[PDB]
Amino acid sequence: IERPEDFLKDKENAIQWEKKEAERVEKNLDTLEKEALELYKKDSEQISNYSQTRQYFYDYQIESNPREKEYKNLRNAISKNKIDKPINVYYFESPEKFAFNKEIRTENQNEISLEKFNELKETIQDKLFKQDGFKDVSLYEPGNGDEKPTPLLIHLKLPKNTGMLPYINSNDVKTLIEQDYSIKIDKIVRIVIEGKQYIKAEASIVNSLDFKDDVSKGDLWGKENYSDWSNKLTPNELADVNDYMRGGYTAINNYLISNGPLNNPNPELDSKVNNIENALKLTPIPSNLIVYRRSGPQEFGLTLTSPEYDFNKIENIDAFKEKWEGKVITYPNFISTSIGSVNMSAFAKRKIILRINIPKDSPGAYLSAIPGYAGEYEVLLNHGSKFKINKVDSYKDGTVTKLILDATLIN
Amino acid sequence: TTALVCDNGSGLVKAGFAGDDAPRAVFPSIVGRPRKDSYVGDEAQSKRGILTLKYPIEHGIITNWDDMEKIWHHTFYNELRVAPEEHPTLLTEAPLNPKANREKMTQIMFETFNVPAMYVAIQAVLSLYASGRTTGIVLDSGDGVTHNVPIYEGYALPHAIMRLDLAGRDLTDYLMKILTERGYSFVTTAEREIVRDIKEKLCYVALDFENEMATAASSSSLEKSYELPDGQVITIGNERFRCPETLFQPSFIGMESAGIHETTYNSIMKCDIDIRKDLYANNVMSGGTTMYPGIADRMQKEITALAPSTMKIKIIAPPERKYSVWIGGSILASLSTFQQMWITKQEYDEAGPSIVHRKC
Ligand SMILES: Nc1ncnc2c1ncn2[C@@H]1O[C@H](COP(=O)(O)OP(=O)(O)OP(=O)(O)O)[C@@H](O)[C@H]1O
Ligand SMILES: C/C1=C/C(=O)O[C@@H]2C[C@@H](CC[C@H](C)/C=C/C=C/CC1)O[C@@](O)([C@@H]1CSC(=O)N1)C2
Ligand SMILES: [Ca+2]
Repeated sequence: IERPEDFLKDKENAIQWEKKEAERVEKNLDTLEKEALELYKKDSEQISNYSQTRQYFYDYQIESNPREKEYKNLRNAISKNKIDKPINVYYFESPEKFAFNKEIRTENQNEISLEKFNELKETIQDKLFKQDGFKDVSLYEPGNGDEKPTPLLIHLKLPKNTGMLPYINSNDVKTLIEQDYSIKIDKIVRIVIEGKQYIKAEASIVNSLDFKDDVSKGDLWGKENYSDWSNKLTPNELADVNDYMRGGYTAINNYLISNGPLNNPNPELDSKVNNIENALKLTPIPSNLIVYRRSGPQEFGLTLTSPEYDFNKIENIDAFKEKWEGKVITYPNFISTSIGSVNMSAFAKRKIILRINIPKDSPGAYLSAIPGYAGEYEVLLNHGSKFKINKVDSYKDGTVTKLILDATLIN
Repeated sequence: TTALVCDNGSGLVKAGFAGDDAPRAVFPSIVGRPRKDSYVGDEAQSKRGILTLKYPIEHGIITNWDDMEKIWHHTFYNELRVAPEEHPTLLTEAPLNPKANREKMTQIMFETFNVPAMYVAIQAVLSLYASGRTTGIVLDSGDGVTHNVPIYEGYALPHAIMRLDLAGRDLTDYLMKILTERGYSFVTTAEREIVRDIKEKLCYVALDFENEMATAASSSSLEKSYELPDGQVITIGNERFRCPETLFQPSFIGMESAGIHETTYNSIMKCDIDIRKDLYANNVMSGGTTMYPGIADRMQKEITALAPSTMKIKIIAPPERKYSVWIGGSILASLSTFQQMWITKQEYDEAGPSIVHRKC
């Protein structure tokens, strides 16, 4: 009479409990939401693709996208029902999704070799991968006669209070979530179903504040946490940060990028970097936080003019992926970032978006707490930060293919 | 009884008397980085080193307060030959100038220069005002920064202001680079001044860039020639429109921001839909860098291409465009209904630097 946290293989009890839940939750949807759902079932693939990619445009392009009304209303439908205890869910991924850019086995082979398994473990095991968008999940491990489109099965623990919409699609019970978080894969085991080998990955949610296009909500949080930060500095620190902010950034960052501190030491500058840095530890980032930086090519050893930078050609994505996926880039300069994901005039044309996950307690500040600052909803991160590039995604902005880099700050 | 108007630009100071049609002094907004001690403005067109050229305003914002004081000092004593104590003073500021910053200005004006009264106006609002307007969108493009500033009923809409750190100074550097690419060598700071002149003298904005490239390649019709101080005369070809093409394609210069047509559009689009028609009809250009022949026509074409096809689009490029900020200040400082707007020594003594926010 209570559902377990994990229906495991018990398909019959899964359906039975979920059909009941579907009839209950369905009662609580308003008109907008039922409509959104009826819309989703007829167009799930296009609607999900939009929910992955929507924040990356200019606000005015967001506000007027015809797909946007359906996104907001489907979003609201999912979050009407919030689980009272954790539930495990099951779904197939393509291995591309975790930057394993090669088949695990073919669609015809039944065994997954000792090598591939092991290679797969090195690729996916030690990272937080960002998930985003509407996803269909199942409440039981599939068995005989359920679709099994990949060698990769995800077994994910959704925490208490995760939004989950169970619903009848004519004959079946289906389960809809909006992924709004990151995943860690704690283990991978092999498993057999209907004669073939599969990989089951045990995954858990790591949560992060991500305001995406909601720059206002993002600002509230920034000012709520950072408007007393200015008063926490020493006289010296205040002045050296005011200097950075008001225009000193180009000389400090230029000095760092050539590794002046070692190659040609400048003691005024060094002291300035020392103070800014110390200042960035006065209010450590109080919560796990996703930030967005739109990047120049120079940041990835490239120029506006490099033919490797035309991402309209798969080769170049594939080559950028080789160079960077799985790698870690170090930033010698102070890195300025925004809690907003939107496109902005100052960088309209930039083609690489570094989407960064900042662990709670990392050095950083919401510089934009200080009025008049030209940076937009800006968080500044410390010089010498390293970023693990777990995954490279791509999207169309007009005719221009740009890149999203799932990254993690590792100190 | 006669107000001073002083327009503080990234590269040029425009200064003079309210009620006049043109400023009386315009001079370089530079001082000195020493080894008698430091020469200020057009006088540092002398020892520019090893007592070297420093710029106290960068990208429209004051950042070196000490050299700023010296600029102001020079303005009053060396240039305008007046006593600051004797004249209410209107100063201009960049769009989105921080409060902190507006207050430092006030404090210094009152305490260091002992002005009887003062006011700070937004530079773009005054340009609009110079051409009889109170609603409109201004492209202000100077030496160190360019802005798109939508304004409704005398109010700038700070959330829709676009800022590009791309302007005349970068355009001269780029003319230097490309002229060097042709086999000349323009690299020193002295040479930087000659290319400024070449830029102001011979550059223009092609109505159709790719077409102008084709004309220049296949015939000779577009070449002009120029005499250097040493009497050498050089030829200049497609550099003539390539240079200010950077304003539309910042990528010419490695920059990845939107161009001035796109920031214009963006700016308009961040404004609420009932006022947009008003903005499209009332696109005002101002600043030395909007002086290129062809630019108004080119802007007309680009904005037409982005806007809905039922939109009335008017570009206003006054011939006085390069002093229109100053002029707007002259008109304001004489406007009679403007006189209650001044901040007196008395009100400053009472309310402090903060009074400078009145609501206009
Ligand atoms: N005819 C012209 N053609 C092109 N550029 C010009 C012309 N006349 C002046 N300029 C450029 O205008 C710039 C100065 O204009 P302006 O005084 O409007 O700028 P500013 O107020 O000093 O600086 P800013 O507005 O960036 O703070 C210089 O780069 C100058 O080369
Ligand atoms: C009539 C006039 C115009 C002018 O030069 O505007 C300004 C003034 C100038 C100050 C420094 C140099 C030495 C010039 C001193 C005297 C200049 C003559 C003043 O800095 C600019 O040259 C910069 C550099 S090159 C450019 O494109 N912007 C723009
Ligand atoms: Ca100016």
